[PDB]
Amino acid sequence: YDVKEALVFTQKMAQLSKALWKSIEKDWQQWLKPYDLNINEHHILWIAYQLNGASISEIAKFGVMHVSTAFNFSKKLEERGYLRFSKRLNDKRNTYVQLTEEGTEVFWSLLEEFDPTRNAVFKGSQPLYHLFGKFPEVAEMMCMIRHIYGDDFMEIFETSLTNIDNDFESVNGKLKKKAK
Amino acid sequence: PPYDVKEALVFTQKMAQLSKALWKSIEKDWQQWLKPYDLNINEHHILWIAYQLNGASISEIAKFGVMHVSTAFNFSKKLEERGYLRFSKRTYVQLTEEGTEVFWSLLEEFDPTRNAVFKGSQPLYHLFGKFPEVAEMMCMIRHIYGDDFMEIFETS
Repeated sequence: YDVKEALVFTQKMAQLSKALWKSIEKDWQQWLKPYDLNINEHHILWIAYQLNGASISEIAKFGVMHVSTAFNFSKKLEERGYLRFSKRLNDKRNTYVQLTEEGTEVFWSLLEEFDPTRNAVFKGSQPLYHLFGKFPEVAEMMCMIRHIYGDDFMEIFETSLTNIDNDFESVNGKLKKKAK
Repeated sequence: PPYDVKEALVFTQKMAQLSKALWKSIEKDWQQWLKPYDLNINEHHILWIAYQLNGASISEIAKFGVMHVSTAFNFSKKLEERGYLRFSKRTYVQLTEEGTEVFWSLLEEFDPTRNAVFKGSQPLYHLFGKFPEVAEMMCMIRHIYGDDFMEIFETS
């Protein structure tokens, strides 16, 4: 490698990457502000929703947070009444976490407030969607993440929509809980 | 119907996830690079910007550093109290002699084999003979942040 080419590249990725995440983070915290949840809490709820219960280990992995952060925030969610801890006989090693009825309700309620026209990443990708007929695949970015984080990490994408498709309908560009 | 709102959601959460993963990895590598110097990422970024631009206003630092203007002021002020930056008027912020030296030292220690994104991107490099353009990503960033923000890249 040319070390000057390597520098240009890594500084380009750092800048693009800070710009993208800060933008998403800001929209995500706006979304959550009426609920007094932070982003990590919502992410924990999301992971337990998507996987039908999740271990602290899966939450740390898929939430891109340390195990202790996953535990700490799950504990806070438990105190809030939004999560409960269980322990699966089949798996003595792990602590699992599951949505309570209150947590599930807050989760559905957040999804019903989801408005893509208020999301800068969605708006930012509309010219590409119109040109290509689909959302951008960002395949180079995905390739890099798969190489840094491994194949395991990537599997979260496969089930991204399973539960949501059965729980919600689209009416007027918004999600609405349907009778499942 | 333009988009399915379900597809929009899926896309949105895919972007959040990839984007957090990519930034956490860069952030972690960038903190290690800065450990011997006891500089914040935001402080290095301010130094970088003042250097690229040959002096920078607090609001240019906020914009190109992707920071609230308050944070940019706070960290510029820390850097000044370190002797790395000086406040001046043509108010703007300029590297001192010491700040320039620290900036240079850091660049001399830059080692791409310790950068996860650099290594994660070798298969692509080996396949295409160049670093990935990530042109979809760049295009989204241009639409969110504007053309003025993107000029910072045209300082290769």
